Amino acid sequence: QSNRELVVDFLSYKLSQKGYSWSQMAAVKQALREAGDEFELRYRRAFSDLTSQLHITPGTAYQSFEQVVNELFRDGVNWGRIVAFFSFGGALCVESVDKEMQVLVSRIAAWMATYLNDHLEPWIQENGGWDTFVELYG
Amino acid sequence: QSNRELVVDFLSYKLSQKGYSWSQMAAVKQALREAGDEFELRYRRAFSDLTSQLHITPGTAYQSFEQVVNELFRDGVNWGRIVAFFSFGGALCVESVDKEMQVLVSRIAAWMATYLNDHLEPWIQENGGWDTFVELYG
Amino acid sequence: IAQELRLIGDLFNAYY
Amino acid sequence: IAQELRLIGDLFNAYY
Repeated sequence: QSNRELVVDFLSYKLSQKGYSWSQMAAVKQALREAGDEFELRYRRAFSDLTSQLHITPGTAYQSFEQVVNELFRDGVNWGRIVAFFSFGGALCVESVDKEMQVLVSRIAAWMATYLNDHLEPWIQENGGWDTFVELYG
Repeated sequence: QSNRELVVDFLSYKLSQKGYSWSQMAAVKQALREAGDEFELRYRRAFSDLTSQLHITPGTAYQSFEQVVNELFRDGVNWGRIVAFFSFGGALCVESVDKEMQVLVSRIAAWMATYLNDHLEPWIQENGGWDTFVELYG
Repeated sequence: IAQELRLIGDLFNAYY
Repeated sequence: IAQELRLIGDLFNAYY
């Protein structure tokens, strides 16, 4: 199965390079990659680099993560905030590793996936699913 | 499971942007994407654009595919040729769709994955696996 | 960080 | 196409 993974990847990549899409799960992944790049840009110019702002005390990464996320969606959910959610998680994985804390990377992924499933998914379903997100971020 | 897919993607992407790797299955995917970009470049300058050279007669795509591939590895296998194998398959998916033949895209993926599994995998194992490929293409 | 993310987040959403 | 792919392919391999 590892060999087919390599083939579906790359093919997705080469199709995307020509404005095409392997599947529109792959277009979601693509659109979200681009959105994160633009978000991390307009966040940088308006304030500081998101990753530099991160300073994780040892054994407080979960609390740090849950605090920002719970505050981000305190009063509501929207696509632009979900983008912020991914970028912040990405910045946290990059801020980890930098400080030789690679163990956190898998844990962060679990925190993100869990929060996405339980708390954000219901909103996503009512607002036309991830397919809608791609239309707005073409 | 779709939600975790989105998280592992993006995180892999953001980690790669900083020279890091989610997993070294992700480094294989990354290295192969880059290799394909460089191959398609040095192929373009030395000859013509690989995709332009493709002119697929209807209902002859499999024969066209199997002919080039079987000739490519006729006398041996090496990493640079496996790169050619992926790029050519990628060019074929892009040449399809262009001519409104999207049905072929999944079929091509099946041809590639099957050939990779049955014919190329054994060589890959004896030469230190895909991990070796990443070292040479850092 | 939380307020800042909410800002660009909300600016993105209102943009489209 | 087959011979051309073999060329850049073999040039890649010998490069490393």
